[PDB]
Amino acid sequence: SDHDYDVVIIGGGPAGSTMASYLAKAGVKCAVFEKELFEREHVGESLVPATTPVLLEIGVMEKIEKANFPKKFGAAWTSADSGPEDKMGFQGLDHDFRSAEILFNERKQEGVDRDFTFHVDRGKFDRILLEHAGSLGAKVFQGVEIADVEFLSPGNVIVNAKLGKRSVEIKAKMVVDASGRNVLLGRRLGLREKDPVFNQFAIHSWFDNFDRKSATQSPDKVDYIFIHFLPMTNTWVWQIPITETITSVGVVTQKQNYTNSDLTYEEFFWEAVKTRENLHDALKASEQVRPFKKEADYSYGMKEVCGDSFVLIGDAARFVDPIFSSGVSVALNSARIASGDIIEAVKNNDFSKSSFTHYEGMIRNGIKNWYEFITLYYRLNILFTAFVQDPRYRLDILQLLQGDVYSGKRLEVLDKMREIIAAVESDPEHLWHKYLG
Amino acid sequence: SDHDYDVVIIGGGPAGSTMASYLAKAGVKCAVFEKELFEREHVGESLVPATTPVLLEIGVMEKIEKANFPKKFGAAWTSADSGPEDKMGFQGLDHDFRSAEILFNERKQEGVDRDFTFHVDRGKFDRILLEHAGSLGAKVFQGVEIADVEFLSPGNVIVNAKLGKRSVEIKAKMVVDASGRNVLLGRRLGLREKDPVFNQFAIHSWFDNFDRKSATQSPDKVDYIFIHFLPMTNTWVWQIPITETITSVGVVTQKQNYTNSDLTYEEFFWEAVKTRENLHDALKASEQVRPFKKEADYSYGMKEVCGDSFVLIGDAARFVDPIFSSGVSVALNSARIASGDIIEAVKNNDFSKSSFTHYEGMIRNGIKNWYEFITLYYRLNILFTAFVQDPRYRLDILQLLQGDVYSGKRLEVLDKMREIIAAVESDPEHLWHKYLG
Ligand SMILES: Cc1cc2nc3c(=O)[nH]c(=O)nc-3n(C[C@H](O)[C@H](O)[C@H](O)COP(=O)(O)OP(=O)(O)OC[C@H]3O[C@@H](n4cnc5c(N)ncnc54)[C@H](O)[C@@H]3O)c2cc1C
Ligand SMILES: Cc1cc2nc3c(=O)[nH]c(=O)nc-3n(C[C@H](O)[C@H](O)[C@H](O)COP(=O)(O)OP(=O)(O)OC[C@H]3O[C@@H](n4cnc5c(N)ncnc54)[C@H](O)[C@@H]3O)c2cc1C
Ligand SMILES: [Cl-]
Ligand SMILES: [Cl-]
Ligand SMILES: [Cl-]
Ligand SMILES: [Cl-]
Repeated sequence: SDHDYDVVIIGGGPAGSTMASYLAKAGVKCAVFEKELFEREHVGESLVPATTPVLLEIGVMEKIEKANFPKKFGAAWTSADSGPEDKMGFQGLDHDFRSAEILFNERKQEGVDRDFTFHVDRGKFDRILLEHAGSLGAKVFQGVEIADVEFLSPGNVIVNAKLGKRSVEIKAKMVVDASGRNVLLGRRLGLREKDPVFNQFAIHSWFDNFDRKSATQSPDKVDYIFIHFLPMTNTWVWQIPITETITSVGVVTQKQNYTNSDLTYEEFFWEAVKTRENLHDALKASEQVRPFKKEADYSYGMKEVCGDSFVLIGDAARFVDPIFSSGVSVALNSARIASGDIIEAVKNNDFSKSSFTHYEGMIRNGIKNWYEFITLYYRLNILFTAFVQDPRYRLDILQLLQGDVYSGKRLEVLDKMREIIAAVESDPEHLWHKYLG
Repeated sequence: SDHDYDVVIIGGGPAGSTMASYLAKAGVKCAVFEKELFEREHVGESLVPATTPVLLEIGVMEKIEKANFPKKFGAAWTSADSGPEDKMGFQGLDHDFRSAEILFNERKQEGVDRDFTFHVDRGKFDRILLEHAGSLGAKVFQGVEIADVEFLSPGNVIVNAKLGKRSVEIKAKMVVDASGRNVLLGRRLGLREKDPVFNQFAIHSWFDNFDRKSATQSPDKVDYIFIHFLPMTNTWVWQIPITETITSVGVVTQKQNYTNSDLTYEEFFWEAVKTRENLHDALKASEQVRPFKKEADYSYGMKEVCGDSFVLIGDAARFVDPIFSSGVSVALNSARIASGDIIEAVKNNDFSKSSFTHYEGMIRNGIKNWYEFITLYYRLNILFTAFVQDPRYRLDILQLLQGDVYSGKRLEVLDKMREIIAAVESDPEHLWHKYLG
């Protein structure tokens, strides 16, 4: 019916590759346009187990397993500052806000058939996923950037694909914005809404032969994600395995802390890192295999995540902050849910907003909990570990850390978090008070 | 000067990736068009050391070393039929045509700084090379097939690039045909000349946990290329390491032997392989990780390997037969030499045949020796091992097996081979006679 494709995916990352796999697997004729030549370096390494049902559902899990990514059986938090001595009657703290751990297997998660998910080289990871989408029948273009999308009619779109400085017109019944922090349709259509509260900022690189025992004694916990709290305001470091020897390490903080630093990005990394001697010395002993990258300006909302002949997924739709290592999960799950709506949209031949309403509701609520949970971490700071460790909140907290964010249940935790916040907020005498953020 | 690129490379294999690396490294604005999404399966695994000077010269060697390809320190030939007992005064045969070996380090090769080259997964190999070409500045398109090249004027060409069924016009001062056995410009311009003498044919796949000690006792020789002669006319099997566990195994023979077999490709493999019990049982014990592939119709010449605003390289220019595992070497060296001419062609702004004359002469002579050497192997059959093992011819033979085929020296070996051929040819009494092909 003079359309080149039913669907045209913009961007070939996790959000794009997955959407393409869900469509080609369901018989829909789609295409992915990736502007970069893969493999391409990308921050965002530590997966969360809500990825695996999707990875399984699309048929790519064993190809991913053959990549031999370091397994992520769980997640840790450490702080040089053990907290207040009182502990406000919190049932279990084995080290007084100093250390906290959690195994992903401690809660059963529908779809998960595993004790572990992966920490990935995001270059390798994304190639394998796009290759896979390719192998399922999806047409994939690399080195071909999408300049703009012409919105002619409901169920009728043209896409401006460029090859350097040479345009090509691609007719489609719709587009999928699976762009990154780039955000093609959010900028073009003016949907992008920069976050008012969040002004966080990240600096990271890779570190070879980085002794992961710098973070813990036990060899069972060596390949967990470690989130090292730093004494600076709203500051923490990630430690993520990439290979057996290579670790990815990034500081995250308020830009206000960096810009007042009067330092280059490299120097700020070491200076913030030097506030925790074990981390610093392990990093100094290890080998930088990559120059330091900045990641900034990444906290943004989106006025509309769907429309007539368009839907936004993954980072093209939203990003908050990388604490809980959940963004790739959202990429795959926003790609899963929006595909369910798209597969029916081509069947019904009905690409107006109404056909994508189920995705809109599902994602917005999935962003809400994800968003709220990130805010309350920064509000609690090191006091977050009291909730992680306490049985009354532990597996309710694990639910979120696992990425089970889509269901429409409230998640009573997030109010119980809010109450104990408000109890301390109110009272500046409160012993927990100076540890807040 | 309203050209999108100085050069447009057709195809993103070893020949294409390399050309692109040589051009981008020398400041020339080029582009590679690969029709497939990488990684993509490709036969042609065992490299020959004439690749390494090029791999080094383009700056990709360490990226290749990080791929951890099995090292190829040398090459072996085995036959269940030990030959005639006479040995016609050949100075050294340690097993009577039964076994022969050679180490690549036994002759010094200019550019080689190594005792070994690699056996590669050609999927991985080609991605790393095209990525590399990318990183040097070359623009790379994947999923974009080149339909045809319009030859307007010397130094002025248009290329028809398609995206499914959607054309795009790309202006260029010239094109490089780095296509495969596909052969775009050879078919379009009618340069393709199917080989009259060679009608060889190959069937192969991968085999996991394939005990490489089936071929030899010693653990030093376990990862050599092994060429197992079979009793059938012009028949031999390759054994090439791909990983620590995976081996690539292919039978090569006259199609006449297959077509008279009355068997499917799978069945012929096992039947020809069963003529050598150690090989068969090691293969039967191992795990097929891939279905069997046919490779046929690959012996072809080319009327013209260069022209006004065009040059053919690698398999787009020629292929003979895969005995000496030398085709990827030709891909890289034809890409090296033709780049030397192209780099000057853009400098001089002169893209007529005359500017590529140095490549034409160099390749044609490099094909000649490569071609002759392949013919005399098939003529000698198992008697080839007498030349491999004898000091008088050993390192002169190694020169060819190493891929030092470009120089314009005659290579006295190939006549000395021819004489001893003609001595046996003439006389059907001759003891060596029934072992010829
Ligand atoms: C500092 C930091 C740390 C993080 N840490 C983690 C972590 O530990 N764990 C985790 O799960 N997540 C993490 N994230 C989030 C994660 O990186 C993203 O959520 C994830 O990459 C989203 O995938 P995506 O496909 O939606 O977007 P991307 O992965 O960014 O993919 C977008 C793709 O679209 C392409 N593209 C863009 N524009 C165009 C165009 N016009 N035409 C064609 N192609 C285009 C891009 O080249 C890119 O390949 C982190 C983020 C930051 C900033
Ligand atoms: C049975 C067999 C065994 C072999 N064994 C060996 C061995 O052991 N060792 C060895 O060194 N060599 C071997 N070879 C030879 C080797 O495979 C080739 O010589 C080598 O692949 C040549 O590289 P190339 O880039 O010139 O062509 P290719 O590697 O074939 O690359 C060509 C590329 O161009 C692309 N292309 C084609 N048409 C178009 C178009 N219109 N637009 C855009 N892109 C296009 C293709 O998709 C492909 O990616 C063997 C060959 C055969 C048949
Ligand atoms: Cl410490
Ligand atoms: Cl995240
Ligand atoms: Cl045998
Ligand atoms: Cl070859």
